[PDB]
Amino acid sequence: YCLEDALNDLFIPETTIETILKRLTIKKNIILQGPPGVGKTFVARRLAYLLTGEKAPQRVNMVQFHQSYSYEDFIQGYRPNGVGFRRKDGIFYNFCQQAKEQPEKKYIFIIDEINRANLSKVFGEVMMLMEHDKRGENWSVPLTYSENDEERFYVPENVYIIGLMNTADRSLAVVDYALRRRFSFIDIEPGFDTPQFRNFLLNKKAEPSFVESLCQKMNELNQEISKEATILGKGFRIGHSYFCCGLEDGTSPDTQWLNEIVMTDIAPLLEEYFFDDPYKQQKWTNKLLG
Amino acid sequence: LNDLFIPETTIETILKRLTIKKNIILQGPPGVGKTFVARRLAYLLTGEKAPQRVNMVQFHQSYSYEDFIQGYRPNGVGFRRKDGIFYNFCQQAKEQPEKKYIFIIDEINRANLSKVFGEVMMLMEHDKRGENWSVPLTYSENDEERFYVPENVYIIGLMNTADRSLAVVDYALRRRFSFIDIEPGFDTPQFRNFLLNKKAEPSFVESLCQKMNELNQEISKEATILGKGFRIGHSYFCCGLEDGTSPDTQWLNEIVMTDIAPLLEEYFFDDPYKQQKWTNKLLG
Amino acid sequence: YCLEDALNDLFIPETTIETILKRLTIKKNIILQGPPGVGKTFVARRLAYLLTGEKAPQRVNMVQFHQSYSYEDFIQGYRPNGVGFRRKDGIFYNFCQQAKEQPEKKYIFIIDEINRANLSKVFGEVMMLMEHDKRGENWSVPLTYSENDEERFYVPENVYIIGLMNTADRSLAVVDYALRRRFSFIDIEPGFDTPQFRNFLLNKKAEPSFVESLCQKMNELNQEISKEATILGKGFRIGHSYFCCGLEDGTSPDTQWLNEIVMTDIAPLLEEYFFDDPYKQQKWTNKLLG
Amino acid sequence: YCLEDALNDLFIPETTIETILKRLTIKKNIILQGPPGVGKTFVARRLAYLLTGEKAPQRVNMVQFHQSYSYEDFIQGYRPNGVGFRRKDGIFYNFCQQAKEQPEKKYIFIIDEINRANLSKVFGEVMMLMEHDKRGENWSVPLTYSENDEERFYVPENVYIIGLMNTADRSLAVVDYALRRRFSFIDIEPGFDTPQFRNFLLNKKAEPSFVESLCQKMNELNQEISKEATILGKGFRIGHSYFCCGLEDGTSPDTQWLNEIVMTDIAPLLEEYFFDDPYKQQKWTNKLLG
Amino acid sequence: ALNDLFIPETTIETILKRLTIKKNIILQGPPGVGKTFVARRLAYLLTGEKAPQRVNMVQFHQSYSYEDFIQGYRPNGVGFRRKDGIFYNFCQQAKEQPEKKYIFIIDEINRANLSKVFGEVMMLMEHDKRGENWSVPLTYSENDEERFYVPENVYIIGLMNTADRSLAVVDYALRRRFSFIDIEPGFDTPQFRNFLLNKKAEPSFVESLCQKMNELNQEISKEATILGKGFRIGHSYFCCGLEDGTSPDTQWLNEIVMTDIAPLLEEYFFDDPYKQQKWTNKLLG
Amino acid sequence: QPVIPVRNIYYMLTYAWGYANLEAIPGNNLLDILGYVLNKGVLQLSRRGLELDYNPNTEIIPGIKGRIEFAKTIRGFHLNHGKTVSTFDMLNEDTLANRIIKSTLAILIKHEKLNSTIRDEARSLYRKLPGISTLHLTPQHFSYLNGGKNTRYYKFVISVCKFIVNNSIPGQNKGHYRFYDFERNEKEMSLLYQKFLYEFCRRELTSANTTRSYLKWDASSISDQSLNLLPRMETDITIRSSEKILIVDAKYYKSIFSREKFHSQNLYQLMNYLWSLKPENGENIGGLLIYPHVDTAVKHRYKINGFDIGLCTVNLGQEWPCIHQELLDIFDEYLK
Ligand SMILES: Nc1nc2c(ncn2[C@@H]2O[C@H](COP(=O)(O)OP(=O)(O)NP(=O)(O)O)[C@@H](O)[C@H]2O)c(=O)[nH]1
Ligand SMILES: Nc1nc2c(ncn2[C@@H]2O[C@H](COP(=O)(O)OP(=O)(O)NP(=O)(O)O)[C@@H](O)[C@H]2O)c(=O)[nH]1
Ligand SMILES: Nc1nc2c(ncn2[C@@H]2O[C@H](COP(=O)(O)OP(=O)(O)NP(=O)(O)O)[C@@H](O)[C@H]2O)c(=O)[nH]1
Ligand SMILES: Nc1nc2c(ncn2[C@@H]2O[C@H](COP(=O)(O)OP(=O)(O)O)[C@@H](O)[C@H]2O)c(=O)[nH]1
Ligand SMILES: Nc1nc2c(ncn2[C@@H]2O[C@H](COP(=O)(O)OP(=O)(O)O)[C@@H](O)[C@H]2O)c(=O)[nH]1
Ligand SMILES: [Mg+2]
Ligand SMILES: [Mg+2]
Ligand SMILES: [Mg+2]
Repeated sequence: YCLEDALNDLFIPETTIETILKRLTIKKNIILQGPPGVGKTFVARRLAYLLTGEKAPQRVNMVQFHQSYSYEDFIQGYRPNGVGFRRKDGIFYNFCQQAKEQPEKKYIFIIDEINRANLSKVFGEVMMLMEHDKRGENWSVPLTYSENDEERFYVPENVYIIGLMNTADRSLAVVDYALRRRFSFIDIEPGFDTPQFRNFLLNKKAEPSFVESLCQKMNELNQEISKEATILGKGFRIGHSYFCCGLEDGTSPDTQWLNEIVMTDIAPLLEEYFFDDPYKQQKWTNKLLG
Repeated sequence: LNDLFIPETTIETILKRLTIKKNIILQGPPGVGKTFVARRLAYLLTGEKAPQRVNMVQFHQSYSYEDFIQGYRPNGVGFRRKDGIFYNFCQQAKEQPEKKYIFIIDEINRANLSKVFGEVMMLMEHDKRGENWSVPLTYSENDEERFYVPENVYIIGLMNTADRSLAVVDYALRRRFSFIDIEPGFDTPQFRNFLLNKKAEPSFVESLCQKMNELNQEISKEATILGKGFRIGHSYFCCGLEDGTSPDTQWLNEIVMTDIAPLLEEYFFDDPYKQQKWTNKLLG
Repeated sequence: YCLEDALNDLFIPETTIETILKRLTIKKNIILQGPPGVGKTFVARRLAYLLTGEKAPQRVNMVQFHQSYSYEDFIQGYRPNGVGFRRKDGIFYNFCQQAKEQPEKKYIFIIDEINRANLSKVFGEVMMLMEHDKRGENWSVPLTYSENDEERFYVPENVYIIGLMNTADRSLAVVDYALRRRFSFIDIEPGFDTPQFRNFLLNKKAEPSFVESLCQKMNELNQEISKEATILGKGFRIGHSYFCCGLEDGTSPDTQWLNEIVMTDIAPLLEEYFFDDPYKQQKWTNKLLG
Repeated sequence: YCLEDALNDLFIPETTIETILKRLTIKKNIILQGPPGVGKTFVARRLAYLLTGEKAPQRVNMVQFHQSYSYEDFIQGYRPNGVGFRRKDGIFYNFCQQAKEQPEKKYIFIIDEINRANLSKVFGEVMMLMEHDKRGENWSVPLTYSENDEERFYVPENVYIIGLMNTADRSLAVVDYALRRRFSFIDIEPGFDTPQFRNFLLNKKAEPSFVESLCQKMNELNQEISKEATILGKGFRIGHSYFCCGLEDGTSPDTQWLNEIVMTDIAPLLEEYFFDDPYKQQKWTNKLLG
Repeated sequence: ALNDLFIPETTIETILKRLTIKKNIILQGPPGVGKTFVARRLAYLLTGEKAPQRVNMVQFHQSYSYEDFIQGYRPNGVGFRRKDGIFYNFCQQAKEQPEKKYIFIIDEINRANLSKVFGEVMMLMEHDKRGENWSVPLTYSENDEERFYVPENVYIIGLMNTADRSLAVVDYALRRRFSFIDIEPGFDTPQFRNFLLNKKAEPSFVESLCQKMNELNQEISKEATILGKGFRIGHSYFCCGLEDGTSPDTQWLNEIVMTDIAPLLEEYFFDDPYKQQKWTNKLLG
Repeated sequence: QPVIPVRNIYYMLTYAWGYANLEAIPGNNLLDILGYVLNKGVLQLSRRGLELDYNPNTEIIPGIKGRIEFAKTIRGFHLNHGKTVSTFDMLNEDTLANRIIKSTLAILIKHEKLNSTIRDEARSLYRKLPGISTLHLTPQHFSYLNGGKNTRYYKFVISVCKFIVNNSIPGQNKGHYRFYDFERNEKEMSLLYQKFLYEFCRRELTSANTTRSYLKWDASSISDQSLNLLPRMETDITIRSSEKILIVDAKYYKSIFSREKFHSQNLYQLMNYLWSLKPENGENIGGLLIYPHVDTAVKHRYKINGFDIGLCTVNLGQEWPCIHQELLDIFDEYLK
């Protein structure tokens, strides 16, 4: 794999990407936080091949957390084989064993929607081990279901973990500050006002005026949302994904196309953001259309 | 396309939105034919009236990821991993890639949709469908065996707008789902034509639409408490007249006490006079 | 092993380290409470070598409590065999058998994030027995899953227990005051003020002016944090672990490095910390850059 | 078993120990209800030898309750063999059986931390027999797991039950219904303002006025605890055993030794108590230091 | 049976118009309305053949679950076997006789969680989605060879009571699938007075007593919040004690005042002995 | 029986708890204001999302969920009838904090004297929270929540909920409730005012440093070092700045609201605080007495015993911003 392969279709600046790869080599654990629709899931599979430098999915594992996800499934626990119960080494436990075989090559474990599941319960023993300075046999730990103290589990040094956490829901947030220290948090923005996003549109037979008009609209729109941090922080603001997909047929992005998409998706979305003000909903809708 | 009481624009909108985006939520009050819309619509997209492709379920607060996708459940001998329907269903559509298989989701609002779907909450989006985006599930013993939604799958969810829950709002799922409202359609000729094609009186039909619309506008009057989402559907009128009993004010007045009155009670709770007024308004 | 080797790099005052030994040797169970990043995990492995007087891990055991540890895992529980269950002595019971094999040499059992789990549920019978007074054969007691033939389990005198309760999660704090009497709680400060912290940076090619500039700012922030008690208490104040790491290659500390720290880790932390007005965030973030 | 060995060292007034012996012969099911650090566990071991009048371990049994403790272990239950299930007589069942052989001799069962487990889930059916009036073979009952109704269990009149319950948690405002009817609660004072506690310090080369100064602070502070009911009732107040411990060397009491206790036990305990008003912590901490 | 029923004839006839079409129904009312006896006679009325075999009855509670109701695994001497529940057995029995209407009684329905018990089936019982088209594989039905569908003939009755103020607003699940009917106590009804006048009761004693209770039922419903229309007392107690062989009399009434109404009146108010004493004494005379 | 206009009172609570347009509501009385705060306040939480805390559940189910507890499993023999004892984490809004809101709303509706709109809207909201379980509230429940894991916003409404429950009295009927006559008693009004200033001064007087200071008597006693009999003396507030320190004692009196004799009994406490207090910095010593007045504000200065002391009043009922302006004008004079 190579760097330039990713950047061709990526709307995020390279400078942030350099910051991303810089920390991850150091901290070995990262979390990318932004609103939905900015390619967190998109980059994460790409970024892995960058860090390894080779397109190996064997070395990469990608999972999505949720409420009913637990230490027993993730790490270790007793589960039914059949008539007889057995201890089933979870996916993360097995992932490290593969990585142990190949210490040189980096192995990556990717957690989508991390903030949902109770991470404190899930990681558990891992919460201490995963830190960059504590990896290796020297900090070996026995697990809950380990037969004895001698059976011990150590995270390899090579492992890199990437977590994806939306900023739309304040209920589900990584409030456990001890857990926050392990992860280096990298905010991501929609990146409307970028050449790469614009070049993709112009590449898709788009008017230079209409594209630039659109960028002002969303950028100003997001700025209004970020202002009222009491109700809605910057994390809530709209992503670029609604505009990204759906143009595969070859339809040029005219104003008629824009008027359609806002009607179906953004309009009701705005209603919840501004429940009390119908005028404010009507104001911003009309601003895009006019 | 004949007995549907919704305008052709909405159904024409839906198929273009559905085929492209591949996920939709049809939200409206009870009695607007959400089931009949979805079930008819599914047969259009396949092009054949094949129900085996189509599967419908009705969510409820106690439904869980154990049932939907995967789960550990007992056989006679002991415990095993039992494939939930959607795991079972996508495999079925994966069997035949060309044809279009449909999954219908009723009473979606009740359950914590994130909790149920879990892993597939990412996978369902149209771009992220295929082996490349496959992931091992929670209960999969080995990482190598994975689950991926195929491109052929299309999903429809039917949502009641009249029972708002101030518990969990997810705007990320809203990114996956393209939302479509449905109006009751009293104004539509197609509902009126059916009544005129059931030997109804012309004035009685015109009087009927005015009666419900005046109430419907009142329901949407106070946006804070209630909205267009609460307003009454037409479907109560569809049933019970196929025996041969043509419409009459007596039959309507029965429905007023039979069906509408609890709804009024439910909606205009602790307000007898307004129910008494609006109930009596229809009878007059 | 001796104090001289351990305290070569450690940023803690000598006062606490000996004061720790004063309370521990009489009382034998302690908890060190501080925010994450103050070397709680770091010292604990080192302390084991002092009291034993030698660097041996065998007399030491290290574990972490993840809100799913149970008495079945800690002490006595039932595990599947091929077809049917058997009784398995847990790690702690296994640990005491080794420790009571020789009373002379001291044995340590270490519990990270001890505050999380419901300790009354895990320890059970031990909650009385851990205490210094009620040790030895005199206070032997029969366990829950003990055999009908009378066999009793007693904490040997040589055992010393250390707990590591982070001060971030207020909810996950010891409110079972009966248990809080078994332990002696030793507060650990962030560790900024000490010169022993300062020497570590200066030895790694750092200007004292830049060092003294940095430390002045942190205490003001922690003072700003220390003032509030509603949400952000005294304990939340920032640790020094962030600054410890990332300098091994030879990269000397500078505002570029500090700027990476401030934007990347601390700045997300601050907005979560305050989450009332951004103005408070921008001021203190900019102070560090200034 | 002479009283002078037993009762002289004790801090409690002779009024309460005698009263304890009265109800214990009468009712045989007794609960000592007080905060931690007043010797609840301490007295009960001595009292058992007092009533029997001799030092015999077999006639006296000790247990601590916790959530995992159950009927199946306590009384009777099935423990799996390699595959098959064998019935097993539990402790309390086995304990009384010894008392049957020697009916004259008094037998004692000691239950620490009783509130943690529901009495019904553990005792269950035997709560019928456990009552003081309905004892003896007349009220015999066949057990749940008995193979036939012929086999029966009756609580012999000779056994007396002692249960140690701590008023240290807010949940205990809803006391279990089972305890109130069948047990006789006794309140145990903290016992600072007592003659024998004072003389113990004086015997360990302590200034009398400083001790009297100390007691007024404890007596004054504990009064502040008692006045509140919402957060801290009378039952939460400090016990007298922090100061008892730690003098086995002969080290004289002083402000430094006091400060060791204050910083390491009582100060952080107060942080948990008086969270809402940090200054209220400051108010008392400085008061004690003086 | 029609004249034997004490409630208005209009209510009796109206229900069958609802049930035949809607196929799902719930009666919410005070205790002592003959709700159990009502449904049975109404169930026999719909079939017309007075067959108890067609009708099956179940009483819900919080523990009642999908395994009791539908299907589950039950222990053998060794191991365990799948054990058909009531409703699964019930419908398959009715499957043989399509023309024959079969009725199911779920008592104290509001106590249990409808979702927890039914599960999958909770949509299949709604009349719009019925029959083989809407077949679904069951939770423990490992194979896809056989699916569970309730045939059209099935009618579902739910017995709920409006007695308790502790009960909060009804579950949303119920409201969609059920038609809600309230049954009056029926004191005013002639059929109840002819059930006392046929037993040689004095018309004054009859009319006074009907007037006596009506004033009581009106006052208890006067409360807006704590005591609603549903609280007011039913008539079934008056049946109990007369047709065994003992004639009506004021002393017989006097026992019933002490028997049920006096403790019942205590339950509803549960605050004031004087107000209870006023009514309890007033009922006697 | 003249008292402060009620709308202004709510602002004083804001500073009291340390954290909107009140013109919109037409009901002058307090519960109309406070009920509208909660009824509108709940809506802000729901939009962002209510707190969801993972509560572990150990129950008997027909399958494996999370971690099986082997001990309880075999002891109940649930394996044979196809059941397991397993511990798992349902994610609910059933927290103690959220139950308080729903239980509180019942009390708000049950209050006998209330605006119709307020009672109507909440009953829907009461209906809108089906999963949560009603509770019978006591202060001990609020006491348990002093940990404050919840957000800063949650603590605001709960602080209001604490106020309402304590200031709720049963009225005409057994079921319904009646609001407390908070205004009439000075003591609760007084403790509010003292608390109102103490947290207020932290906000606005960023220039100065503000702390409550405990003081110890200059006395020595042959009898006791404790001096327990001597009164405990704790300042209401001290607002120290580099140039000048200042101690304030403020209280709410009904007689002073009357424009005759004057109630300055608290002044006896104030001087004695000055004497036992000795400043290490030795910049200056100043004193202030401030009381609530209704009609107008008057300021005086004194040179009493070598100390520079001010007695002043504030025209409550005027306007909230000018009152906010009024205090800053006030303290600046004496803080000098
Ligand atoms: N072609 C292209 N698509 C992009 C780019 N960035 C984002 N997208 C698209 O936006 C959609 C969502 O990506 P995703 O990472 O899941 O967004 P997200 O922020 O993670 N969403 P969520 O947080 O809700 O999971 C996909 O269609 C993705 O390909 C891009 O740079 N190029
Ligand atoms: N070299 C050196 N590193 C220190 C010192 N103190 C802390 N650190 C470093 O800071 C990092 C984390 O320390 P750690 O003990 O895990 O803190 P913790 O309190 O245990 N973490 P947590 O509270 O999250 O469990 C490690 O790199 C540790 O070595 C110190 O005095 N010297
Ligand atoms: N010498 C002496 N020691 C006492 C006396 N009272 C209590 N202690 C000491 O206090 C220490 C703990 O007593 P203990 O009974 O365990 O208190 P507890 O009620 O069991 N504690 P908890 O409630 O936490 O379980 C022991 O050293 C005990 O001997 C006393 O009167 N004399
Ligand atoms: N002919 C016709 N029937 C309709 C229409 N809408 C609903 N119905 C019928 O109304 C009955 C109930 O529909 P249902 O799905 O339960 O209502 P909903 O789920 O709340 O939308 C079915 O017979 C529907 O087919 C319609 O537009 N035209
Ligand atoms: N014969 C006859 N008995 C009735 C009638 N109505 C109620 N009953 C009797 O009243 C009793 C049932 O009352 P019910 O309310 O169902 O008892 P509950 O379920 O405990 O409330 C039985 O004795 C019924 O036969 C009726 O109309 N005719
Ligand atoms: Mg995404
Ligand atoms: Mg640590
Ligand atoms: Mg004890």
